[PDB]
Amino acid sequence: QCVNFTTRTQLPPAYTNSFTRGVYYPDKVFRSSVLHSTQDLFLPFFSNVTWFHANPVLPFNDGVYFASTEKSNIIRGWIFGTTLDSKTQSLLIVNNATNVVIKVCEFQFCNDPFLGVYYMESEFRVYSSANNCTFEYVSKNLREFVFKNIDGYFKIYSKHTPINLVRGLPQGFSALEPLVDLPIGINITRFQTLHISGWTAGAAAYYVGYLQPRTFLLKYNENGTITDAVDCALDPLSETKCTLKSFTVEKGIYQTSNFRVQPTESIVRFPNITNLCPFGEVFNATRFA
Amino acid sequence: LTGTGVLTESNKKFLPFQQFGRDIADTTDAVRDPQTLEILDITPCSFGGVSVITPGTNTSNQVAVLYQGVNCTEVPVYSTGSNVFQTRAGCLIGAEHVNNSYECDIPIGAGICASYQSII
Amino acid sequence: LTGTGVLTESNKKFLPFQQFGRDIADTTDAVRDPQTLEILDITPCSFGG
Amino acid sequence: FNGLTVLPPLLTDEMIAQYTSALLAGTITSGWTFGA
Amino acid sequence: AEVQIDRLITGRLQSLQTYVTQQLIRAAEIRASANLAATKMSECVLGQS
Amino acid sequence: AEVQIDRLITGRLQSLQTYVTQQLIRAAEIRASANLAATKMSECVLGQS
Amino acid sequence: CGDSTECSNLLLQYGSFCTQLNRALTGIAVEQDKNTQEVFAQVKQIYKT
Ligand SMILES: *[C@@H]1O[C@H](CO)[C@@H](O[C@@H]2O[C@H](CO)[C@@H](O)[C@H](O)[C@H]2NC(C)=O)[C@H](O)[C@H]1NC(C)=O
Ligand SMILES: *[C@@H]1O[C@H](CO)[C@@H](O[C@@H]2O[C@H](CO)[C@@H](O)[C@H](O)[C@H]2NC(C)=O)[C@H](O)[C@H]1NC(C)=O
Ligand SMILES: *[C@@H]1O[C@H](CO)[C@@H](O[C@@H]2O[C@H](CO)[C@@H](O)[C@H](O)[C@H]2NC(C)=O)[C@H](O)[C@H]1NC(C)=O
Ligand SMILES: *[C@@H]1O[C@H](CO)[C@@H](O[C@@H]2O[C@H](CO)[C@@H](O)[C@H](O)[C@H]2NC(C)=O)[C@H](O)[C@H]1NC(C)=O
Ligand SMILES: *[C@@H]1O[C@H](CO)[C@@H](O[C@@H]2O[C@H](CO)[C@@H](O)[C@H](O)[C@H]2NC(C)=O)[C@H](O)[C@H]1NC(C)=O
Ligand SMILES: *[C@@H]1O[C@H](CO)[C@@H](O)[C@H](O)[C@H]1NC(C)=O
Ligand SMILES: *[C@@H]1O[C@H](CO)[C@@H](O)[C@H](O)[C@H]1NC(C)=O
Ligand SMILES: *[C@@H]1O[C@H](CO)[C@@H](O)[C@H](O)[C@H]1NC(C)=O
Ligand SMILES: *[C@@H]1O[C@H](CO)[C@@H](O)[C@H](O)[C@H]1NC(C)=O
Ligand SMILES: *[C@@H]1O[C@H](CO)[C@@H](O)[C@H](O)[C@H]1NC(C)=O
Ligand SMILES: *[C@@H]1O[C@H](CO)[C@@H](O)[C@H](O)[C@H]1NC(C)=O
Repeated sequence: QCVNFTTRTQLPPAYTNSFTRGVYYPDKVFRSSVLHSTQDLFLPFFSNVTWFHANPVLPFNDGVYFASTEKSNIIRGWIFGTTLDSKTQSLLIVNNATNVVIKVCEFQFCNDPFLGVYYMESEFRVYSSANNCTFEYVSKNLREFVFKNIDGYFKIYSKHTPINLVRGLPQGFSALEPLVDLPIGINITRFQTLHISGWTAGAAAYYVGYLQPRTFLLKYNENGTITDAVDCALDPLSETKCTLKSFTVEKGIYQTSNFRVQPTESIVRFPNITNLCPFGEVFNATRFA
Repeated sequence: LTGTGVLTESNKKFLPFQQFGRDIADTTDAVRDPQTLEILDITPCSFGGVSVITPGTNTSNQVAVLYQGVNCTEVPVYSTGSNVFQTRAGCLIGAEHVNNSYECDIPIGAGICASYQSII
Repeated sequence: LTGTGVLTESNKKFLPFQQFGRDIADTTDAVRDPQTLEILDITPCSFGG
Repeated sequence: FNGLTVLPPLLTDEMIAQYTSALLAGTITSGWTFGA
Repeated sequence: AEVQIDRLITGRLQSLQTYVTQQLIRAAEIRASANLAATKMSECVLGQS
Repeated sequence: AEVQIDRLITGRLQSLQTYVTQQLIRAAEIRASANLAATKMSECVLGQS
Repeated sequence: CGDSTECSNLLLQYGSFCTQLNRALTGIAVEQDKNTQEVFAQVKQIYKT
């Protein structure tokens, strides 16, 4: 139950420094006043984010740091999958006052999928067809999220933080806690955000990012809450902190690593050509027998 | 004769029947090309450790990078940084030479050492 | 969490999502019982020459 | 070289020669009093 | 091929460890000699023994 | 399981042997330092050097 | 390993053997520099005849 639309709200992607956001608890083990050096898929420090403002389709790749700013519970829906149709199993997430709503199966998404709100709200017309499936699950302000999918496990972390500055991302640190886990795996390649309500919304600023494998250095406090993190492969200073496993470094000289000049091309040779076979007489004989 | 390195111009002499020389412990050191019958030589392309000279995390957060025992011709994020300097110890990137004389704070090597004022 | 030792009472506080703590070199030092959800402790029973 | 490297000494031979020359001139002119 | 590389790694690790140990022993000997030389410099050069 | 445990035993034996050797070297150096300290105590404290 | 990927992966699971080797060699080098400095730098100024 959906139609097309006219006002293509296409806006160019602005850019802004990512700063030091996107740190989550990797393991559910308690630790106290230690610096456990770990490597994992993170959001590298000091990148820039594909800021958006109809809503485009984006690739999944490894992961996504889908942050979002909002006032009074704006963003609701999420669509994930490979082909985003009834041919391949798709995934749908709806967040609301309670924790999480999850449906996992093939749907029929049109060019204008939106949940719709009625003004006491009751409307559901994102797709049209739902053939069969098994798993469903039930349970000013910046709402940070993370969407990982590793070895048949889908993981969602979260955090909520009040903000006061209008535009830029905060210059602060806040770790992410594990919220939802699913023992289901699909080769997801794309995802899309859902639109709320014809629709009338242009001020929906949701940032996007990407995760890469690298190594960090987390610091746990006495209560086991991550309060600091140091990237390793960023600059010739953080490498010293990584290799010393300390946050303060004394005056001196420390050996970090070593480099090697890499090969460029190949010049494979062979002995100079000599002693051509006498095929000229055979192929240009006066008379064949 | 598989191998990696750089092929400069050699000035040795082969008797008319050899094909390639070597020096000690079975390491190739010269090859005569199979086509023009001239002798080149092989030198493996350089490697080496790196080191970081920092004046103290509390005092500052800018560092100088030392590439040990490497010619300052093919160094390459600190590809340029500050004024690149060459010394017997290696290529020093991020500090500028000073033609005065002080005491020694952080022994660098080969008769030179650095300190904090920038980094000299 | 297979392991041997003596189980005592502790005062360490776990955030609502951890299960078991550790101190250093991957050595379990605490555990939360999966039924009453309290912070126990672990110490291997003594040895010596 | 096969991954093994030799690092230069911190003091060059010229500076060592300078140390020895200073020591020897001091003991020629001052005696032992310059050690205290 | 993995097993063959295991053999090579074990042999080369053994050789490297032996080399390091010999280096340590000879370094201890050289340090003893250097201490003796420092004592001789402090006692015979800077004064009459 | 015999082969796997043999690999574990060999690795741990190698590590333990290296640790013991390092301990022996450090003990020798410390003993040299202790002899020097005893000499200093017996020569400067108990008389004018 | 000598510029290979499989060898690096195989050696990775052998624990941390390289770190203490480099530590020992670095200690040796620092000891050499200390030896030379303490043997020769017995004076403060630089005299001239
Ligand atoms: C229900 O839909 C699912 C999704 O297409 C179908 O289940 C697939 O069945 C094939 C054949 O056994 C498996 O290889 C796939 O892994 C299954 N996928 C999923 C997501 O279950 C199934 O055929 C459909 N019908 C029924 C009755 O289950
Ligand atoms: C770690 O959590 C504990 C558990 O509450 C905190 O302990 C008390 O917390 C209250 C609440 O702020 C304080 O009024 C008490 O003074 C705390 N007592 C002690 C002995 O700490 C503790 O404050 C937390 N640690 C940090 C750094 O916030
Ligand atoms: C391979 O051998 C051929 C024939 O012996 C060489 O060809 C001659 O090379 C000389 C030197 O450059 C020239 O002056 C002649 O004009 C060439 N003649 C012919 C028919 O090619 C050839 O040079 C050798 N290969 C190389 C790389 O030198
Ligand atoms: C670093 O490499 C350059 C060349 O890549 C060396 O410069 C050469 O020096 C020799 C001898 O002085 C000259 O015959 C060449 O003509 C120079 N080549 C160039 C391109 O300038 C330089 O000497 C090397 N550095 C060191 C310390 O050896
Ligand atoms: C675990 O199941 C048992 C089954 O009764 C309950 O545990 C305790 O039950 C007694 C009643 O016999 C209560 O007085 C206690 O308060 C219960 N303890 C706790 C920690 O709840 C209870 O239903 C279950 N406990 C849970 C889920 O925490
Ligand atoms: C980051 O910023 C640079 C320059 O500001 C810009 O050219 C680039 O498109 C931005 N995004 C990425 C992913 O580099
Ligand atoms: C939120 O979703 C949950 C799960 O579907 C549901 O039980 C709850 O009533 C919903 N609340 C609101 C306010 O929509
Ligand atoms: C993911 O791709 C692999 C390719 O080998 C395939 O075997 C698997 O069934 C795919 N899984 C899904 C959920 O499409
Ligand atoms: C045979 O002669 C023709 C005529 O010139 C020529 O094109 C061809 O290359 C010759 N082939 C051989 C094998 O001699
Ligand atoms: C560290 O640096 C700060 C500022 O330069 C200085 O105030 C402080 O005394 C320093 N600490 C030490 C231990 O040198
Ligand atoms: C090096 O010494 C020369 C004198 O020959 C002087 O002109 C130059 O300024 C000195 N270099 C620096 C960086 O001061």
